[PDB]
Amino acid sequence: GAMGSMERASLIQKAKLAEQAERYEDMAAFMKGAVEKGEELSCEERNLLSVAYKNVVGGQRAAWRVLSSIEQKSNEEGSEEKGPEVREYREKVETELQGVCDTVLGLLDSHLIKEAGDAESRVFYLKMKGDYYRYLAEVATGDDKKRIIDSARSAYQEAMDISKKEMPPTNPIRLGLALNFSVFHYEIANSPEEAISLAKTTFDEAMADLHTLSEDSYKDSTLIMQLLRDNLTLWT
Amino acid sequence: GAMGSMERASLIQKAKLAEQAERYEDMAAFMKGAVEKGEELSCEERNLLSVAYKNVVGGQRAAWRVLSSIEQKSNEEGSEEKGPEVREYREKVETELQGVCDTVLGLLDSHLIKEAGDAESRVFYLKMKGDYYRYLAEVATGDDKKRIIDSARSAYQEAMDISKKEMPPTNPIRLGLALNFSVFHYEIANSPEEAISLAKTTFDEAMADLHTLSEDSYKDSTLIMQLLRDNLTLWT
Amino acid sequence: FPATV
Amino acid sequence: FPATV
Ligand SMILES: CC(C)(Oc1ccc(Cl)c(F)c1)C(=O)Nc1cccc(-c2csc(C(=N)N)c2)c1
Ligand SMILES: CC(C)(Oc1ccc(Cl)c(F)c1)C(=O)Nc1cccc(-c2csc(C(=N)N)c2)c1
Ligand SMILES: [Mg+2]
Ligand SMILES: [Mg+2]
Ligand SMILES: [Mg+2]
Ligand SMILES: [Mg+2]
Ligand SMILES: [Mg+2]
Ligand SMILES: [Mg+2]
Repeated sequence: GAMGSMERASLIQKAKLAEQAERYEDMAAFMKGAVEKGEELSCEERNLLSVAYKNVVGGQRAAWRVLSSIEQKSNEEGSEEKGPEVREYREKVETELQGVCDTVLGLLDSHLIKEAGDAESRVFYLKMKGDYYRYLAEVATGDDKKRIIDSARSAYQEAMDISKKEMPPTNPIRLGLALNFSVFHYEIANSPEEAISLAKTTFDEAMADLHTLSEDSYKDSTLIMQLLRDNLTLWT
Repeated sequence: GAMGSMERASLIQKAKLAEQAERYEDMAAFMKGAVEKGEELSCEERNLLSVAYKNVVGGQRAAWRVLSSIEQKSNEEGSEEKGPEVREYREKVETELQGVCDTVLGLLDSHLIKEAGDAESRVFYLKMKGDYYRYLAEVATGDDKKRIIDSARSAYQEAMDISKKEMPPTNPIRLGLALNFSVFHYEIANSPEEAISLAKTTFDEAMADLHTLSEDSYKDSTLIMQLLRDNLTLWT
Repeated sequence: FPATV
Repeated sequence: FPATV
């Protein structure tokens, strides 16, 4: 709401400035305001939105992992009772992380996904939906954990189905979707074999399509292919 | 005020956790709450306060410099008018930076400095006062700029006078004060000769006192001495 | 951790 | 920039 008085173009301009200044919280707030203008986002604008929130939530995830590790050690036998503070602060960071994920999911649901008809936009947003449900799953422990995991899976699966029908195997969005869905299988769904199979098949099918690409497209696709290979090396 | 219900010891504990998680805004908020309990701060607590706010304001300063550079380039002849957005966003970051500096200066004035009687606490807080007025001076342009610069100078000078009377020349607080006051001379007060003279005399007087120190104290003092040398190399 | 984009 | 602590 606080961006309601700022022009759409000004919000986009300031998001780019915020990125240059490494002010990712500001960047995300500007892009949220841009989305809330109600118009569809161009390719560049979609990537500004994703970069901003990925940086914000990435920092929260890193902090949550540090605090969770300290909390785990505090609860091993022989450790000294140091009070509720570690749990409280881990919970504070966790709640803020969940709030960011809920905000992103809310933008996707109101109304980016429903207006996205082209494969490049729709797959991009469904990948985001899977990613932010995955981040919620990383911290989930309650009655709803299985439903959170299934929400991530469902969004990734719809994105996968569209990407395989509508994009070449080297399309970087298709590749990044596969990379992340493979990580979902390995880290969230306790399915390392599915993770490895998906990464391998994605890599091999992309390899076979590189011959169709310009030098610049080749650079983009091979960059993500190397991430798939990096994960395969980690996992095998 | 929002930390008013949390125990002092819990705020300190959470400041340390926030540091481990690289959550410096949280760290600063916890330490502000600790200061507002009204008790004096121990040596460790003073350093938690300073680390937290130094990291917060350091990030703001880096962002302000990026944006100011973009703004300067936008106003060179031949550049394209891109509207008020760069100025507006630089001003937004500037106002937030000023707010943080005002908060720190407010904690020092209410009431850390007036209760600080030992040299190690009083010099530390007066150095902080000089540093945060220096950060205000970096962005100042108005009727009050000269008074802001003089406020920094005055705080640094009182700290210097106490440090020379009450601390050995190798004391790391005395050394860091001299380092920063020398930077004030070079970057704020347009006094490079004073900056160089202060850094050199500080370094040489510390060198001559190293023989009195344990191995651990020697490590602490020589670390700051190397920063003085680094600045001298940059400036000569 | 594994790579994601 | 020069070093400060
Ligand atoms: C290399 C990387 C991480 O590959 C990806 C591969 C797949 C997915 Cl799904 C993804 F999200 C990323 C990437 O960012 N590629 C990319 C593609 C198109 C546009 C932009 C862009 C426009 S503007 C902008 C900015 N940062 N100001 C960045 C960036
Ligand atoms: C190396 C460095 C930057 O030297 C300085 C020299 C002079 C000044 Cl005036 C200064 F501010 C720093 C420093 O930090 N020294 C130091 C000294 C005493 C205590 C602590 C400490 C206790 S706890 C803690 C934490 N980070 N959790 C840090 C740290
Ligand atoms: Mg308009
Ligand atoms: Mg919780
Ligand atoms: Mg399959
Ligand atoms: Mg109490
Ligand atoms: Mg201003
Ligand atoms: Mg002198």
